[PDB]
Amino acid sequence: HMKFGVNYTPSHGWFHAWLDPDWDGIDNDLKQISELGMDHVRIFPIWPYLQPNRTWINKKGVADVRRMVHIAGEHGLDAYVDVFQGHLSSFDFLPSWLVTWHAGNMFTDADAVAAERELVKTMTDELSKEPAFKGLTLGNEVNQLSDRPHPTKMSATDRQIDAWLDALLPTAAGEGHNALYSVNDGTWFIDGHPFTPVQSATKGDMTVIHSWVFNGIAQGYGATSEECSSYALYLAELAKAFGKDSERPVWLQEVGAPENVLETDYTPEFCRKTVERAMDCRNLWGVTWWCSHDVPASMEDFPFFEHSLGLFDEQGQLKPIGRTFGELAAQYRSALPAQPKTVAVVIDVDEAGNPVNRSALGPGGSVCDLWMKLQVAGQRPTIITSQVAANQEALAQRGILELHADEHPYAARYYTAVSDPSF
Amino acid sequence: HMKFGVNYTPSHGWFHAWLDPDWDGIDNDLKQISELGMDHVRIFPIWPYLQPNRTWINKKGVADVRRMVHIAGEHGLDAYVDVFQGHLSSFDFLPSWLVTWHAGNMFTDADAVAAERELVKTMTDELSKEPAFKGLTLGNEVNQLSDRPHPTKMSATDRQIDAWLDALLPTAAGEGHNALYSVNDGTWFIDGHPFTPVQSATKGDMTVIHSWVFNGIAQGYGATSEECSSYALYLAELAKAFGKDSERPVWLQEVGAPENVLETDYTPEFCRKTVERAMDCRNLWGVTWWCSHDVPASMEDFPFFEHSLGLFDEQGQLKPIGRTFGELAAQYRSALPAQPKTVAVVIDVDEAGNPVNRSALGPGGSVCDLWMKLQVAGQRPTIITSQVAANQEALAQRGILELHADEHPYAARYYTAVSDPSF
Ligand SMILES: CC(=O)N[C@@H]1[C@@H](O)[C@H](O)[C@@H](CO)O[C@H]1O
Ligand SMILES: CC(=O)N[C@@H]1[C@@H](O)[C@H](O)[C@@H](CO)O[C@H]1O
Repeated sequence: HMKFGVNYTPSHGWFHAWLDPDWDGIDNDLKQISELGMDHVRIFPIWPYLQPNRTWINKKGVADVRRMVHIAGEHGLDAYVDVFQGHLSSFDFLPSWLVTWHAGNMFTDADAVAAERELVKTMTDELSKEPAFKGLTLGNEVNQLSDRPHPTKMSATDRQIDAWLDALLPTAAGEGHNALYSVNDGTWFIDGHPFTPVQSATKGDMTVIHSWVFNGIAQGYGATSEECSSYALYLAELAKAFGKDSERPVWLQEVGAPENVLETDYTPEFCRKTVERAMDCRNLWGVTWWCSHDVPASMEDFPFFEHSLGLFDEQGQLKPIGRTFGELAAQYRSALPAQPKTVAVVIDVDEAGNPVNRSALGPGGSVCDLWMKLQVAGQRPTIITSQVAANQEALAQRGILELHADEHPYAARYYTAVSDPSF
Repeated sequence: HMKFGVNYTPSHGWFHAWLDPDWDGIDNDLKQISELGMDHVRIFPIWPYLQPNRTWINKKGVADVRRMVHIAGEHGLDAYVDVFQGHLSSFDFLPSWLVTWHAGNMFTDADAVAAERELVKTMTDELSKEPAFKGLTLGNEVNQLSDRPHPTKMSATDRQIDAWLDALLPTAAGEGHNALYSVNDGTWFIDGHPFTPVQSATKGDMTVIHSWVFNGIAQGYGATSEECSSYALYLAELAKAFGKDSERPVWLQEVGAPENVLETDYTPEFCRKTVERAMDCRNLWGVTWWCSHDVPASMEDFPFFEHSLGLFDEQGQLKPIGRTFGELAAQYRSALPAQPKTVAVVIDVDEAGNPVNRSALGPGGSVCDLWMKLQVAGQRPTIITSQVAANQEALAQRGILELHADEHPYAARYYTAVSDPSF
């Protein structure tokens, strides 16, 4: 069982729909998604609408989110909910009790962390009453608020982020759903970044990744290149290598076909090739495409390509990429899991299990180049850490037979941690 | 006719009521206010709820502001509406298209000023449909964002603020209502500040002031002192000193009895003394107390005294200060205007009419001290600029007979531009 779903962008209003929900349109949105053969949706409430003061939660807003989940279920979809937005498509929505005169750190100020826990437990309790509610992700790429190049960064060490995760994630746990968090790919490509690969592959229930080829992959290897279409698979192999549990699932929680680096006509093939190659990771649990519906052209200041990331267009009509993704779901949702891999790329790690050189793993880095060279060569390479490579019974338990080390490392030549040159 | 009203703080939910309005309790709120003898309310929508995207306005939010205006009208109240909140009681509510990765200047970016005009036009066209709609203020203390000590300031020259006010106020105009803006007292007391005394007494329909004795007046002069009780009179006399039109109305649009500097059982006396001296200003058009209802105790991070600024308690019960203000309205709403004033303090002004030394105007500066000495000695001083003072024709026209200049000037020894030490 391989899951196929979409990140749900309301067709009428986007995430501004929460201010005045058109429930007939939301219902129609999810009926279309379900008829495409999807089995789940990811849902994005707005934090400052849920919690506009630190000690006052908007109860109509919480019931709004529950209703969206319920309508989803009515159409046979599972629903996954992100809480701390927070960051969406280059916009930050932040509570006024955390900015300007009330500027604070959502990761390190105990007051904030206490209000965050209260909102998550409120969300979790009320949503668990819905059967369609299948998981809680703490927020969307919450790590982007924690380091450069964020212009109003809320700094923290990796040990403080450790405690932040340990404080929030139990509050989201519960019978019948997953507890998760999500990060952008700075977690693996940026040295000194306080969100770390070990956290991503040990805390919460699955290893969660977002695959975006506008981060240098497409510009550096080539939009139509095989490296470019192999990249979601590389991110999945990379992210799972840093867990103690070799079988921990990976959620390809975001993948899209960004038209600032791909040409429009190529996005259906990019979709088919990217998803086909991604399923060659036996740890892959699900694929969630970004996104269900185009962003209304009447809303400005988005980087232009965000308006056309939908599987459905501005009129709500199914696009070629949507037909492709729906055909993928019908072809692979019952496929057997990929065969194990016997060739491995070895990444050196500190005592804690985190990469000694994170810059080498990004687009155009020595590790990424090495994995791609083997992948294009047909070797089906997997990825392990130096702690595993040193242990012969650990190697034999995984069936590894051929090791490739990064002998002459260099930093990622292609990487850029920002979605549009304007930031 | 002297107008008596309140800044309306919804008893249930404060301005988070917009996210989930209890319309019955809002009707009860405005019924109380009407029964107390008030003839108008001032109301505060939230900017990022009205305009979450630069080119996308939330029609339901606009409709709810209309519904609020309409409900005030049902109880014989006139309704004045601020648009750009913006700033409310130490919190900033800012659109996500002006912050972090979309950090902009709301005074100088043509795109932002165009979106601002479109919101004003929309609000004006729609609220104009209610007869109870009598005036539009661009926003509450919009100057606070333009200069130190704001941690994320959108800076500007006074010329650009001329341009900003001029680009916005025509759009707010219309038969049957006023067009205004509002500032905090830094406009008169901070040197270099780009919102100026000349703007305040020339642009829009009346000179708008907010009178808060926690700015140093109470601490420096004494909470119970003749000085402190006379401060709102000082601010009305001072603000109109800088206009071309000696008859231009002054609206005392905010005055509260802050319990961080006043004793609780003193606030009714302070209210009586403040209003009785305020109406000694011929130009005074109305007195709008801050505020109607207590800030719910369950909401945190307010400066503590802000919680008890209501005329009614949280449970909706009239407080002693409220009883007092209601009788002040009965007492004065029909009184003959104040007698003219023959004794004047002269302020030296530059070529355009703004004060050469603004720091001398604040609590405990030389000009404030000089005006207070004459006010306390029973000499009822008014205030003029050096340009009027050097013109025997202008002086005769005002009927001024005796002039008092600032011989040895000095900066305001008491002034603090924030409402809580924590800022
Ligand atoms: C300000 C900015 O660039 N934000 C983008 C965000 O929109 C996107 O979701 C993410 C991809 O994982 O990359 C970030 O850099
Ligand atoms: C940061 C801060 O304290 N801002 C306050 C504001 O809340 C208040 O409305 C105003 C009164 O004039 O005084 C400002 O200094």
